[PDB]
Amino acid sequence: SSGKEQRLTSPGRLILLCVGNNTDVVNVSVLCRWSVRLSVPSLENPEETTAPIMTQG
Amino acid sequence: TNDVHLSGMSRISQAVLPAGTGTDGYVVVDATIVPDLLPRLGHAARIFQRYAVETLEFEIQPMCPANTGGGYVAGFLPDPTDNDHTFDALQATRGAVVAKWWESRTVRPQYTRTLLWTSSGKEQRLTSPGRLILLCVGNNTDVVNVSVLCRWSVRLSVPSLENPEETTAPIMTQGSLYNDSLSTNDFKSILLGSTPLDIAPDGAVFQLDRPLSIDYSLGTGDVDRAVYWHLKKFAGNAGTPAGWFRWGIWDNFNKTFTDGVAYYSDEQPRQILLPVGTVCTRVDSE
Amino acid sequence: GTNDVHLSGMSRISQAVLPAGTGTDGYVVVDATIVPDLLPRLGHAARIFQRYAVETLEFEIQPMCPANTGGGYVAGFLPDPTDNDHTFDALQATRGAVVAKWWESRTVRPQYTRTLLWTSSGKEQRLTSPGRLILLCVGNNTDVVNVSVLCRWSVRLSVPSLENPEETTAPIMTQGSLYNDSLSTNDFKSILLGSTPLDIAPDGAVFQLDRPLSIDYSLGTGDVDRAVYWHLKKFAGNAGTPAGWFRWGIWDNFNKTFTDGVAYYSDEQPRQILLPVGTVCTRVDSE
Amino acid sequence: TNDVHLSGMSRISQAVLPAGTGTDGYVVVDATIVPDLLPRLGHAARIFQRYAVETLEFEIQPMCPANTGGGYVAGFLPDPTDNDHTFDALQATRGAVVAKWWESRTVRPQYTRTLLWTSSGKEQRLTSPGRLILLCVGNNTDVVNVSVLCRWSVRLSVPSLENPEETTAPIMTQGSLYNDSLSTNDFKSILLGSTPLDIAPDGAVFQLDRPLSIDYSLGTGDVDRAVYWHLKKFAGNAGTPAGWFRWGIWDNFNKTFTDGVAYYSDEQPRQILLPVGTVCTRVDSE
Amino acid sequence: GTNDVHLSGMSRISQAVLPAGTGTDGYVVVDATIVPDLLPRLGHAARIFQRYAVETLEFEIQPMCPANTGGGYVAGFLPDPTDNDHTFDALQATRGAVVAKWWESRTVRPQYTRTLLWTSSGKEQRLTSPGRLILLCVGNNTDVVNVSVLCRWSVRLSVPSLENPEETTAPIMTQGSLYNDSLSTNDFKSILLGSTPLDIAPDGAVFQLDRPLSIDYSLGTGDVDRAVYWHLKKFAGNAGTPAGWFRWGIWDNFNKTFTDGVAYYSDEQPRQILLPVGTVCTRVDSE
Amino acid sequence: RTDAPVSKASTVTGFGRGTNDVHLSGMSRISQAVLPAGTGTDGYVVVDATIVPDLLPRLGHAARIFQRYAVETLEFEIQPMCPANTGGGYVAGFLPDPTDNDHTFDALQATRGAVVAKWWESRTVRPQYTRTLLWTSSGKEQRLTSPGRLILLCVGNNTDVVNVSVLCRWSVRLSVPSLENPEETTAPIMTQGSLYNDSLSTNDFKSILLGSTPLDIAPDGAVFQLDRPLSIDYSLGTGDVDRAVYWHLKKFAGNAGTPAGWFRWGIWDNFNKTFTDGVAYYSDEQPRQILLPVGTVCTRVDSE
Ligand SMILES: [Ca+2]
Ligand SMILES: [Ca+2]
Ligand SMILES: [Ca+2]
Ligand SMILES: [Ca+2]
Ligand SMILES: [Ca+2]
Ligand SMILES: [Ca+2]
Repeated sequence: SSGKEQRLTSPGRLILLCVGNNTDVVNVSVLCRWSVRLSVPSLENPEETTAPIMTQG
Repeated sequence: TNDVHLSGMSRISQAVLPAGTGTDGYVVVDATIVPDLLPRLGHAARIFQRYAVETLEFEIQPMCPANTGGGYVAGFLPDPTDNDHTFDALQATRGAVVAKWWESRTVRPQYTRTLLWTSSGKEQRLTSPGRLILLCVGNNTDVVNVSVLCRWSVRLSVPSLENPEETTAPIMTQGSLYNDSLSTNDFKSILLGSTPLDIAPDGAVFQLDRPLSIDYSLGTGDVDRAVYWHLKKFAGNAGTPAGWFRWGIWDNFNKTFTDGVAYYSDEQPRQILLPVGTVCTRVDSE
Repeated sequence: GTNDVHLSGMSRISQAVLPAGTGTDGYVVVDATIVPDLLPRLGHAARIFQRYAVETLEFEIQPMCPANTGGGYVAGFLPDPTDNDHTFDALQATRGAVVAKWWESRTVRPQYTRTLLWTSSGKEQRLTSPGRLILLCVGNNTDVVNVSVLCRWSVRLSVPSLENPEETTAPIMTQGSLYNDSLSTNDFKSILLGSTPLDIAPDGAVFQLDRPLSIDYSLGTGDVDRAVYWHLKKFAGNAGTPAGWFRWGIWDNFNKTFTDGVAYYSDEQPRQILLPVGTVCTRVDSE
Repeated sequence: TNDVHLSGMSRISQAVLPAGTGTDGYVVVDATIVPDLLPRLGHAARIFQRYAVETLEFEIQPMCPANTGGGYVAGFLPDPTDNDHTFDALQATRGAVVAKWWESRTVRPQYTRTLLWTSSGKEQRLTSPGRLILLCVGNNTDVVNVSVLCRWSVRLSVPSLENPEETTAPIMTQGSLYNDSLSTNDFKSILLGSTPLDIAPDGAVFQLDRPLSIDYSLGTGDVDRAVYWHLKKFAGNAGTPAGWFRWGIWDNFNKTFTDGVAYYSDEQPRQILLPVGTVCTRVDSE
Repeated sequence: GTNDVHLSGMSRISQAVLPAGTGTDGYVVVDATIVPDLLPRLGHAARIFQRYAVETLEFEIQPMCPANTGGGYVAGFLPDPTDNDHTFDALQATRGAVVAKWWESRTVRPQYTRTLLWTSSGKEQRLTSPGRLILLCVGNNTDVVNVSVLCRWSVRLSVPSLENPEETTAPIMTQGSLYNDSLSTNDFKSILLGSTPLDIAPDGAVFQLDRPLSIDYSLGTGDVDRAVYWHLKKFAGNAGTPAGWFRWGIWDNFNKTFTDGVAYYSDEQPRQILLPVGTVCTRVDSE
Repeated sequence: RTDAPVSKASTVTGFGRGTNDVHLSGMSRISQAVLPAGTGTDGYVVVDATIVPDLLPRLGHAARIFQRYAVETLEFEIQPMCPANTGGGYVAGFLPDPTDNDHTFDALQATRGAVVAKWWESRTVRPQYTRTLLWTSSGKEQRLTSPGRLILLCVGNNTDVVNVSVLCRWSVRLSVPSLENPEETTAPIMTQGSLYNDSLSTNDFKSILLGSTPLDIAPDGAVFQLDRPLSIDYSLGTGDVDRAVYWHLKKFAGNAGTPAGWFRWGIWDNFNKTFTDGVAYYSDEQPRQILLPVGTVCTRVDSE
């Protein structure tokens, strides 16, 4: 369930930046291979499970 | 060591649900667990900043005649953030129990068991191990006077002196307040969808984390806008059991409430004033 | 030495000057909320890693004044950073708390819970800060006291990162209710909020709010409109009012500059609270 | 102990050498190794006075299409004093590498491994273990955007607070400035023969360790002499890629530049103004 | 006992007197760059050997003043002799650094890297000096403070030599830019450079420069010539200007005497810097 | 059977793997003097040689391939040639600081190894030296490129001509592989004499005036460069006093009448390896000026 502090619901974020100027079209895809263990039994409505987003403008 | 262990058994809360009121789903206690709510621990917590839960059990204790023939479900939800009182949510928890109104039962929850703070803060996952909800499962035939007891043991860690108006649990709205639901000076508590607010005594004062905007007029056909951050509970009675809230100004030094400006509705567009998830701390002394 | 380092140092936390006779029982002389940035050598290290955990804290008071001054103070470390109760009894409750004469240095040696913290500030503050050192008077000071507070610290920095110099300063909770009675058309007094971090903030400073500042205005025509501002800017106080004043408006962010954008209307309105106790004022300006 | 070990990987520098520019010899990065240049270490060094190098490797990382068909040579010269960017000088060092522009390579230098200072000083053999130079070996067909990465570990020794304008590496001139090469108000950066100066951003201010003498006139046919110690870089563009320098006065308190007097040439004898080996520290904040 | 000796002693580094009310936050009261000669018993030993390495350093502050004085100071040992940043925060960063009231003696106990040094001074100064002790104010001093700074040292002298008494004194880096606006025809103010070693240097003193002092002049005829001087001489300051003044010219070296050789022209010229920040002024006079 | 790529990969294999160390040794004459009878008054500093690979010829060349060197053994021999009836005395010793400029009998005897003897006897000076690793390329600090200097002073007055020769027997280990141009491998030299603009000629000046034992016995056509600028007072030709700034000198050989020689200022154009001469000094009623102060560092820049 999402909360007020994000440091508690996400382990961090994956960012990818350009390093030069591409001469051509670039088709990048970024795959995450995960394994995780779910600990506590409960029923959480899908409205609260979403991640919060901060504007930067 | 500097740490202090403390254990006791204490009434978390007591509801009376009268004859015939109440129907499957009807939330009859919704209590966010924090030391203030646990009587003897209440005072111990006022001394340190940090507590950690060592043991927690709730013993349900309902009082009615043997022929009462209703029912309840109880349980403990570990997420003080999770705001979902449905039976399905409860039945999903560990500890959860069901019984007839005349039967006591003991819920044995699973809880955080880690180091928490005594005084309230932004993220309330650090102030509480969870919350206990008890609901109706049928229609109660008779008056039941349910008293839920909690046997608890805790570890208190760093010494401190704590402001008692800070120790209280923040209450969250469950329902939106629309501008078209305001009376001239007040509105019905039930709109906010919150049992703890609905049962907060007469004269409780609450500060909001979101502004309450009140459109008013000088009486010239001219609409103006005011802002308020405080509400006062005006007690509920048989006709309006949830009671009412007046907006206004809380003076924190003098500890006094002043009612705010009258609402004037004049062909305004539909608006959301207090969205669901508005937070409401008790700021008045107890 | 890839991920963990121990650093120790000591560093000035804050300096205050009490004019003669200023201050009284309970006058708050310094409320310093702790964060790696505020302590100088450390702040550089906390920019390298994004996690830190405190291992020793100690504060030395070192107030300087003549031997005759004869007022008093009390200092302590208050481990909740959330805790805004600045009463004497609540300060003396803190472990290590010391009370002495203005011409006596002392050393407060507290206990803290030694959790892992974050360097970059986020929403919940008990995850970015071990607490806040408070110092307050206990009598009238007879002479000018130029008090410096030092902090001896050792700390363990943990996760390699490179932070941006903007996110590191910790926000400020307002302590007092700002009524609209107290407004002036261009600006308002700092002391009204009652937060000593705001009261001391240097001029040309800009603070973003978490709640909206609602400004009344009119171009003319005897007509009252209503406007909204999320920012504040500090304009330095003068001997008459040391508090300083706050001017609202617009902090263009791409710009790197403030625009006052303040219009007010003083009229017969019903008394209102624009920015209530608990309003969170983050420092947004250039650094 | 009081000593602090620190390790990381960090971009030492990044050049773009565009299409067709650049020819065997063309120095594309010349970076004097000091902690300021290494980003994360940059901040750690601002705290102590002394650092010592434990490990150093540079990983070259060029970015271009596979068909680029130029080439480079890289290496690490251990003498921060030695001022010789030729291929032959590089090929003599240990670690040195050569490759096509599309290939990354890792230079493994040998370095002092002894105790050095964080802040700059007269003898720069105590501030730096050496310098890495990367040159062209052919003519590059395409745009290459080379990003040279350095994996480093160091030991930092005595705590201190360091003025950041002092931490920077002094740049040395490679070519003499002659009086007859001055324009009325400026001169071309390329004359000084220094890549780090040539690529220093617009508005960089530098102090010289040698006086810049400017002959001027009042406009009476009377030649007079002025002295200046500061230069301001005015950015280079496609027409003049090295850019230009104006002499003048740097005000250290206000952190401002004032342009100096115009140069007047009037049948003067040949003169050397700024001999090769003139030292040029960055004084302006970054 | 042919080559190595241990010596320990303690010795006065410097004395300063602050007139009443002189000094303010950050006023630099004493900047003493350490060298065997400055410490008296040692200086005699360092004449015998040509290599020395420091094993313990400790400074005791001992300022003398009335109990009421009530300003403050901060003192520390700054191990780079090259470091010219004299800010408070930069001094408090130094290990062992102490802050106290003007009527409190203190002891600064630092860490130093304990390298082998040279006794005879040469170009790079981090090979002749372990660093420099700095002391500066932290408030306005109410009374006259007559501060003495002591230094307790133990050191290891290593290579047998016999030095000449002229090479042993360490040179001085100028801190401030000397504009030609500030010139007077016969002399200039010492405070403009901002180097406390220069500001304090006793009169009749002679200092050679590493950069050229460019003096404008004219015999007459409304004609501006240009001249060059490498030297300076100190002429004592007076209560009105404590800084003192510097008079350029010629230090005949066979002579053992100064010759002013100063000519100036004050005219409409474009503002210039004759001696910029970092100018090295070596003490050349007789000893 | 491999496919055709867009680009093959580099195959530049053995690169950056050059020979690393070399021990190397020999014995080299480090100076020679001849003193006619009257000269050689007590204390006359007959010799003063700052030790640097370049002074030891064979070594000097090897040193242009490595960046460091460290001394493994040194001794000096003294070996004056003169007959038994010469009644003068000398004193030699190696000063382990290359910067130390005070040459007194007292300051030598103080040095470990130092020797004292009448002119007709040979002597070996077994000195004390750093045995750490210095640099081959010259630098700003001398303490880092030289282990010290060997000085030899007269002790009485020679009755007769003295033919002293001073040989240095060395062994050294060269540490770091690199390529160092012969311009930077030269040793810097400090003047010990002020140059006044009253003591001048239109285009040159005396070398004894600078008061430096090296610059005195420096060779012909030898272009130098300075750290400090030189101020030359020239003219437009209207009785006008203008100012000129030159950085470079040129050595011209000396005489039996003028032991040391001349020094013509000018311009060392390094791009093209040539030397222009400096403008006609304007003699004038100009205030007395020290053009180059005591301690001016002069570093040789022309091709060696
Ligand atoms: Ca949940
Ligand atoms: Ca608390
Ligand atoms: Ca972070
Ligand atoms: Ca330093
Ligand atoms: Ca010496
Ligand atoms: Ca070299």
